[PDB]
Amino acid sequence: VNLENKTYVIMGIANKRSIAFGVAKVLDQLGAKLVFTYRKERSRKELEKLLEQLNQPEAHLYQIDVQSDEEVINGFEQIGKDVGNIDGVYHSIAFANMEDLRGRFSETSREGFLLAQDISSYSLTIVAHEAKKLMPEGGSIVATTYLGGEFAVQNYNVMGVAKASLEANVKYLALDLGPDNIRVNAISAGPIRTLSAKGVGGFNTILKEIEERAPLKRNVDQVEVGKTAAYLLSDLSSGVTGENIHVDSGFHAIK
Amino acid sequence: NLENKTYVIMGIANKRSIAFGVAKVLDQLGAKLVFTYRKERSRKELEKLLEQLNQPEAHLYQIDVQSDEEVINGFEQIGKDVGNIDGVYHSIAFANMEDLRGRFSETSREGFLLAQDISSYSLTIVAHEAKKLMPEGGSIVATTYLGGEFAVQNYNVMGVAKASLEANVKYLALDLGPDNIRVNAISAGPIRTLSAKGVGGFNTILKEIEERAPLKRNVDQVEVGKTAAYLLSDLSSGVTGENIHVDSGFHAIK
Amino acid sequence: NLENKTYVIMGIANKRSIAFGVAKVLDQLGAKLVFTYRKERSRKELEKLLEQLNQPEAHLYQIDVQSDEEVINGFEQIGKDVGNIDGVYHSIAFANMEDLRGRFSETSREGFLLAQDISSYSLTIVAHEAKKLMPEGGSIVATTYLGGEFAVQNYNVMGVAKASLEANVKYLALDLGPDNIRVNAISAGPIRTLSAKGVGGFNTILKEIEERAPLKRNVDQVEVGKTAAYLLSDLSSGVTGENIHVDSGFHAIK
Amino acid sequence: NLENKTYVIMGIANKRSIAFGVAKVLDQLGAKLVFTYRKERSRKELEKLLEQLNQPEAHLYQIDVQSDEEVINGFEQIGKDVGNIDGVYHSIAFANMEDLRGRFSETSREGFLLAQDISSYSLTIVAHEAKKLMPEGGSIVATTYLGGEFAVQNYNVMGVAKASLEANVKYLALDLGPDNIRVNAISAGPIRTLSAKGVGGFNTILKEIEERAPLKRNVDQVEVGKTAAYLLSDLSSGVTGENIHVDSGFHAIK
Ligand SMILES: NC(=O)c1ccc[n+]([C@@H]2O[C@H](COP(=O)([O-])OP(=O)(O)OC[C@H]3O[C@@H](n4cnc5c(N)ncnc54)[C@H](OP(=O)(O)O)[C@@H]3O)[C@@H](O)[C@H]2O)c1
Ligand SMILES: NC(=O)c1ccc[n+]([C@@H]2O[C@H](COP(=O)([O-])OP(=O)(O)OC[C@H]3O[C@@H](n4cnc5c(N)ncnc54)[C@H](OP(=O)(O)O)[C@@H]3O)[C@@H](O)[C@H]2O)c1
Ligand SMILES: NC(=O)c1ccc[n+]([C@@H]2O[C@H](COP(=O)([O-])OP(=O)(O)OC[C@H]3O[C@@H](n4cnc5c(N)ncnc54)[C@H](OP(=O)(O)O)[C@@H]3O)[C@@H](O)[C@H]2O)c1
Ligand SMILES: NC(=O)c1ccc[n+]([C@@H]2O[C@H](COP(=O)([O-])OP(=O)(O)OC[C@H]3O[C@@H](n4cnc5c(N)ncnc54)[C@H](OP(=O)(O)O)[C@@H]3O)[C@@H](O)[C@H]2O)c1
Ligand SMILES: CCCCCc1ccc(Oc2ccccc2)c(O)c1
Ligand SMILES: CCCCCc1ccc(Oc2ccccc2)c(O)c1
Ligand SMILES: CCCCCc1ccc(Oc2ccccc2)c(O)c1
Ligand SMILES: CCCCCc1ccc(Oc2ccccc2)c(O)c1
Ligand SMILES: N[C@@H](CCC(=O)O)C(=O)O
Ligand SMILES: N[C@@H](CCC(=O)O)C(=O)O
Repeated sequence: VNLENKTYVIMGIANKRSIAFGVAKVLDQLGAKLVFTYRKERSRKELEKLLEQLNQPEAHLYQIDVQSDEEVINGFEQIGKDVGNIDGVYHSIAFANMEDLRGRFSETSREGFLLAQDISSYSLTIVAHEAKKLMPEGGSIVATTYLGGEFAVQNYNVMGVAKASLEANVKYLALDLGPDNIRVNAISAGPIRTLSAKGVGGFNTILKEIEERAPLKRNVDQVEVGKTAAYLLSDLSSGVTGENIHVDSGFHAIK
Repeated sequence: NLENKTYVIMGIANKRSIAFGVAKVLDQLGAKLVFTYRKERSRKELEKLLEQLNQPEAHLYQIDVQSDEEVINGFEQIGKDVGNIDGVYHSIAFANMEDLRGRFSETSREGFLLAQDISSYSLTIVAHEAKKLMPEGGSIVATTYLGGEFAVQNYNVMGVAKASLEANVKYLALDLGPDNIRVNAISAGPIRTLSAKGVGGFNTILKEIEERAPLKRNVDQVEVGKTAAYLLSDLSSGVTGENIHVDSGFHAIK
Repeated sequence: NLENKTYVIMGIANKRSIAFGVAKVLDQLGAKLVFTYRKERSRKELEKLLEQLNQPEAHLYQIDVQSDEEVINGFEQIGKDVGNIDGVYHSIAFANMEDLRGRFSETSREGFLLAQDISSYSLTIVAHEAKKLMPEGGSIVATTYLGGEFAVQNYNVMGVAKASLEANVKYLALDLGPDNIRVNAISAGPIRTLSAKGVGGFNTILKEIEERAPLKRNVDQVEVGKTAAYLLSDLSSGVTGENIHVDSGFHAIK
Repeated sequence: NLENKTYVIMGIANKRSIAFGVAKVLDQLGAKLVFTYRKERSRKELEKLLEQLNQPEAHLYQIDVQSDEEVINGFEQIGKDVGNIDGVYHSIAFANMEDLRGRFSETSREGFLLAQDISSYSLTIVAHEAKKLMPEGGSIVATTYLGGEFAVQNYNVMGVAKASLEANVKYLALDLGPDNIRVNAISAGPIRTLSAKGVGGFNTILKEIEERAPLKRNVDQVEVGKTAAYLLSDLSSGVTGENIHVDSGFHAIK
């Protein structure tokens, strides 16, 4: 991997522990130009300060709430006007109400169900549709998933079903965008301490189970997701699409 | 043999609905049945189809699964009229026609969330309400399609909604397992129904199964029903979180 | 109901064999049954077990599946004595105890190939011979474990033999489908059996299912039998190449 | 960058070997390579092809993986000549021609076990011997095919051997994980190689990939090499027991 002359859009950095920030450090070290999108004001503040550890000469920052069609549309439109054509997009975005990340899955409200679907799954579809305008001769889109999309897992609840959805959204976008030379793939990350993880029931007892039971007998970090992201986002992976690569110490393969 | 059993079948529109295949089999096997519908026309078709069944009473409730109120009051009224039930057959899905053909990447937010709402979320709330009527346990089965497991031409928004449904099944199985309520899926191969008439390329697929699947023939609604009868009965007492493919073997080949 | 159906059950050792849970269930449903066993310390023993069943007469045949001759002549004799059959329950596996614990990287070539031979290949030759007695179609079922789909501690060489078995089921299903012979697997949860004693860490696993599987309990031989009856009968007519987990929901969680 | 890395590549026969795609990519990235072969002809081809490589010296070892002693001694020799290694690329399978066409249920014992021994078991014993040369960890990658996961036409005995390999991969992963050795598979799409010339319907499968696979084209050996570089380097730290489909997306559609 050498990524000079490539440009990637990274969605979903909130702070220095975001998985997406591990992705940014890996592409930035490999020479990529990076463009960042955020929702909260605070996230933009964290980004402005995090850019200082990065080799990026210019901060390219865009507020995109992927709940709004408008913002996703105008956002990628503006990126294209500012930095020209891009080579792919790292998607690191999900959301559920607290209520819905513990207790009984059977008590999920309609509203918290669809909210999780909207932000964590649907958002990839609209991003794919808008980013593709910026990839007239091909590129790579990567989303972040979790083993809870493949098995029923304690507490993950409404997000499990949103990840199952995301993982199919990836396969369907791969089939659709493939003839355009646009590849689409998931990374299934193992548990990592991030802002978002602090809201998931039983996160610590899962962290520890990995260490004890996963083939590598250790947890992964954001940089390790970064390294697999670079592979997927680069020509090193040009034969690979509709795939989900587990970066989880091997925990997916055992029972 | 399901005498003294009571099942709620959701989703008969007409004589060709998969759920009517379920109904015939369970009726033949001695079960009391209760039916739920959305459209006026479906109650009409239902009243007529009961004349072919051995149900001596018509138990028909209008439940639109987009309304919590209707699901809640629906099942509550079922509880008052027939008492405790032994399982629920979920046979409900919907997507707008334009989201069943062409390019998936062009799917609207509203299109996507409508598919999810009716074809996946509806299972969670139905399970929640139906639970109240199974103090001793019971069985819930949903209807899915292989496009939930793989990207399949045209199926589009519905394939993402089935992937959600199939997951919804695993999560409900885990949640409701301690209450002795099994939750499973049947993944039916393609069958000519009213809804099937709205999916691009249905006919192509139907004939490819016939040519390519291990059994070299398509399945029908009665074969779905017979697998439902297994899953809804004590025959399948140790099975939950499972997706049985009733699809002539198509799922095992490539 | 299975009156006027005939099944070959392969792999009874003692009162605890999964195969015998299958037999009680098929016998209770009125099938005629034929039994195969490996050596004599099942023969005197099998004759005592059958007193429990309602088989009016014992049809018992020595087949060690390591020998083609015994598989071929065994099935030939069956056809001469009992006529055409409706299906086979395959309940047979073997590995050396030393390969069922410790480090999988340390498995011998001989131990690896023995587990393959007896645990997987045998289904292929049994299916070839059985087909001869199923001119109008039929049903073949093998017994597998979740350790064919995931790396699981200790199971080691048998895990790779089951992955092999589970593919064997898919390939047999495609091959024999046009002859209307369905081939499936049941993935049984842990059950206390003669063979289970030689598997490292078995009790640890059994206790864990009870703590963690959706149903919070273990399954038994009879629950395997009930799903076997489904798979062996016309109730499953549209299902082939399938692997049903009878395991309290354990496969669906992580 | 792979300077200061050494990888053993097993199974180049000629310029079209998948393993030679791997070697052109590793050699390009700075690695030192050691090659293993069976036939004298493969050695001849290896000496010819090394003129296209940056490798300053040839490191060729004859290892027929049917022999324990050749594997044990070959790797032992490799350690003595190059010292500790960073990884192995495994690109070895074999079945008799008669088992790559026609009816799977007609496979002989000897042909089934031959394919197992060469195509699956060999990875186990190669892992055990190579582990002696990886005290600080490393990476082992085997080459599989979609046919290990689904019943595919003609592939027959080798599909069951691939199921076996893919499980062999998971079990090696769990086993060698604590030693910091990662074990993974690449599922390559179909590519014109010497051994592909012996597989039934190989041409029609190639063309179907172009017509149906998401990228509407076939892959080549170098694309496998690229993914191999990733699996073999620190880029994939974290990844083990994984199967990456380098196949234009074909695994994910139906
Ligand atoms: N950490 C883990 O254990 C784990 C494991 C597997 C997969 N994942 C996945 O990894 C991804 C990244 O999450 P993380 O763990 O890195 O946590 P995180 O740092 O909290 O990142 C979550 C990001 O989602 C963004 N987001 C949520 N709603 C949004 C919206 N409506 N519009 C735009 N952005 C929105 C947030 O931005 P704002 O702060 O601006 O709202 C935030 O940047 C998620 O998909 C997650 O599900 C996490
Ligand atoms: N045919 C196939 O090839 C196939 C294959 C695999 C799985 N399936 C699945 O099998 C199930 C049954 O469909 P089908 O093919 O039998 O077609 P169908 O006869 O058209 O039945 C579909 C049913 O869905 C109901 N429905 C849709 N929206 C609803 C709502 N908001 N509230 C309550 N009911 C609603 C319809 O009721 P109303 O008419 O009253 O609106 C109708 O009874 C679906 O889940 C479908 O996805 C079908
Ligand atoms: N017990 C469990 O928790 C569990 C779970 C899932 C799957 N399974 C599977 O269930 C099946 C039945 O095993 P089980 O647990 O019921 O134990 P079992 O009672 O000991 O049955 C295994 C049977 O295989 C027979 N067998 C071994 N090698 C043979 C050969 N070369 N030729 C003919 N027969 C041979 C044994 O016969 P002999 O008495 O003559 O040696 C015995 O009858 C096996 O496939 C096993 O892998 C078991
Ligand atoms: N080509 C494809 O479409 C495709 C697709 C998916 C996976 N694969 C897999 O890729 C791998 C490489 O195959 P290929 O297509 O590149 O064909 P290939 O060039 O013909 O290579 C096959 C290799 O296997 C070696 N081999 C067979 N038996 C052996 C033994 N007993 N000991 C040592 N080596 C032995 C051969 O060595 P000798 O010539 O010296 O005997 C040869 O180098 C295989 O695992 C194959 O199953 C291929
Ligand atoms: C169930 C315990 C492990 C969960 C791992 C994990 C942690 C953070 C995750 O990110 C989330 C973002 C929004 C809502 C919920 C989660 C995640 O997806 C997955
Ligand atoms: C992709 C072609 C095969 C489609 C098979 C099939 C047919 C009908 C189906 O039922 C519905 C489809 C769309 C909306 C509502 C219900 C189905 O789920 C699956
Ligand atoms: C891994 C611990 C759970 C074992 C469950 C289990 C028990 C018995 C089993 O049957 C065997 C038959 C012969 C040799 C070895 C095993 C099995 O397959 C699976
Ligand atoms: C089924 C048609 C596609 C075959 C793809 C393919 C081609 C070559 C392959 O390599 C083989 C090596 C030895 C025996 C058999 C095959 C392969 O595994 C897979
Ligand atoms: N399960 C606790 C969290 C405790 C933990 O992290 O282990 C909760 O409901 O948040
Ligand atoms: N099916 C032929 C190969 C010719 C083709 O694929 O057209 C065979 O027996 O090898």
